[PDB]
Amino acid sequence: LPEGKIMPNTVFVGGIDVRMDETEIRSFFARYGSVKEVKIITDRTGVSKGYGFVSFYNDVDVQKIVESQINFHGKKLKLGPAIRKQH
RNA sequence: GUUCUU
Ligand SMILES: [Zn+2]
Repeated sequence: LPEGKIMPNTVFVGGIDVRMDETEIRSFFARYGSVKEVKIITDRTGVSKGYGFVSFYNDVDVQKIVESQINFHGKKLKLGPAIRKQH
């Protein structure tokens, strides 16, 4: 039974490859607004889970952003609305 | 492939 809340003004970014970095994602997403955070999710040992979230200070149309074809280092980012489920 | 993280 579907869970979580849709986070406003935030985009899920999956398919983040080890050859990529936060800075190029940050710089790209500035085309849509003032980026608040590029937050890559890691495990407890600091190992990337290969996805993260880009949030904005301004209102963005997430539906439109997730249509974008954004490639880095030979790989296409996998975009979606950001959903937050329940140290 | 949906977030502990001022
Ligand atoms: Zn903590």
